[PDB]
Amino acid sequence: QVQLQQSGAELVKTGASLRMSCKSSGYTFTRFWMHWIKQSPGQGLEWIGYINPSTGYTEYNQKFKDKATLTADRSSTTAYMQLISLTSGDSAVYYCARSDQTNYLFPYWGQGTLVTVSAAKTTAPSVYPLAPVCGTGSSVTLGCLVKGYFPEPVTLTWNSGSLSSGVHTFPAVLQSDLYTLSSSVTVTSSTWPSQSITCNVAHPASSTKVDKKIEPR
Amino acid sequence: DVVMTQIPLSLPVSLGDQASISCRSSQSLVHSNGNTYLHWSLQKPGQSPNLLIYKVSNRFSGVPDRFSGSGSGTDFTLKISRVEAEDLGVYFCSQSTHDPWTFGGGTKLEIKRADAAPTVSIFPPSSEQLTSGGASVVCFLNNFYPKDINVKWKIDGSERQNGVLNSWTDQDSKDSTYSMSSTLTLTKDEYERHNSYTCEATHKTSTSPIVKSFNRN
Amino acid sequence: IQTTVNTLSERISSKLEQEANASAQTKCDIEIGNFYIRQNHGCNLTVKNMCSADADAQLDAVLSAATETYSGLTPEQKAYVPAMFTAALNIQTSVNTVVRDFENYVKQTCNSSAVVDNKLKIQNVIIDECYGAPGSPTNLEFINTGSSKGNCAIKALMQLTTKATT
Repeated sequence: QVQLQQSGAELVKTGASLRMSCKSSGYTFTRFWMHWIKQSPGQGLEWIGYINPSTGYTEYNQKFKDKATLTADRSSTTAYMQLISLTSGDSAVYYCARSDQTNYLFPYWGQGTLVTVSAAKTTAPSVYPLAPVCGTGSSVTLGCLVKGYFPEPVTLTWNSGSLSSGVHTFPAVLQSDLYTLSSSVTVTSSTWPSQSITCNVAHPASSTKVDKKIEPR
Repeated sequence: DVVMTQIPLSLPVSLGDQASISCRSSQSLVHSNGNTYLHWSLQKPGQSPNLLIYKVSNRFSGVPDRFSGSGSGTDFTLKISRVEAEDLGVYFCSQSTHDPWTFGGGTKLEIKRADAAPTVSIFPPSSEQLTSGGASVVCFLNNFYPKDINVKWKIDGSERQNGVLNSWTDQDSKDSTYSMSSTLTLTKDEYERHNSYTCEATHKTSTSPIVKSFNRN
Repeated sequence: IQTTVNTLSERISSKLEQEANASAQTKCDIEIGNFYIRQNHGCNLTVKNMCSADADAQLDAVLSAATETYSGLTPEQKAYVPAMFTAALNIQTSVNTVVRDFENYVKQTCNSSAVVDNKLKIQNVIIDECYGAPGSPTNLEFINTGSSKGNCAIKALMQLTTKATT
């Protein structure tokens, strides 16, 4: 089965450069082309260019001819894209996509590599558990605030991802170079506080990893 | 260089209903060889785009027959018969007849459902945050429909407008509801100069604002 | 002789399809620009696009096609090849060693730095001589593989094909 595994999110300074990767498996690397696509919020989906992993032949979008450079290593069945002279407008999600036989379609897309272009400095989150008011119904709700971190992303689970239903993890919000994220989880009042609930926050960038039980208030 | 334009920007559709999405291009998408290389992709929230239909009419591996595409030259339409909740996402028309390849802005598929009043839960700032010297009052408004909502914060009856910082989830693929988080952040000192903190949400389900508050200590 | 060339053309096209995953409507990286001959004596030149991505698989396909076309020939007709091999490639050989001498030539010449590094999109093909009868012109067809390495193997074979006529 086809698999495109792109590299993790990247924070890099303005005017700098970076090289993201995309490792393919489950098909003949040299048999199909690899394309690259940019998904910004300002501009939509933009096609960057393609590379023939066998011959190394590449074609680029006029708009990205100076920005992106595509290479490929047959040895490790991975394809790379190098971005140069990074600016704020380069901050977007970048996709590696494998071609169909004809090289007119993109059947298979990677998970995406998040790029963040800021001279802002990496900051760890602060995980605050949100239990209800001191003073009930038949289905209590618990929360978890993730304050003042940078850059994206963070991963949040409940009891190592076992508790997954009745959950709402909200998108982060940027404010003065600091993100803020939250998540709510709802279970029957029979469950909590009789059964403890942990908030499993993680921020690979600053390399922190926290576990927060939610005790009654 | 070839501009793809989609109408509408979004479309509310009920279960079992049909959905229609148009896509117009600036040039004809017919190619020297005679093929019209226009395709339809669906990107769900969080995921990468998946190819649904290619070269106008043809369905892709494992696409139900209830997806079909039509049109020629510049005007095309995608029809989704018998809509399921899983179909929600952003549908992109794209072309590969002319280099550079281009995408449309996309059409977001909202799934209609019965009205749903939000379960509003307010959370005073945790003592572990008060220890850090800050005070954030979080309020969750979960599982509601329609999307349209606004949340007024209040301190001792007076409308607090500064420090509010909201977040919305995408539509839930299971029950097709919407959820929102609202965080009101202050300094610890300013938090302790007042008595009550209230979370007032107005919604189509009730003209009477939904009120959830607590008194300090 | 025209039928041999036409069988060959099917054997290339069919092997590029099954081994290198080629097809008639696959976008070619390399496109054939000009395909002419220096001294043409009744040959019509066309270009057929059977393109793919894997150049290594293409090259092996062009050999396997040429090898089985050659071995399909009768020993009397097969004895004509060593002579026309030397005319084009100026290397001596003999009926039994031709099948490999050709492979060596292709695998060496088409893996040259010049060939593999060639990102020139529009490429030309220039053969020097092609003979053909007045009442029956010969139909020559450069199968575009979509890569410098594959097209190299086609042009190396093309040069043998053209010597058979003359």
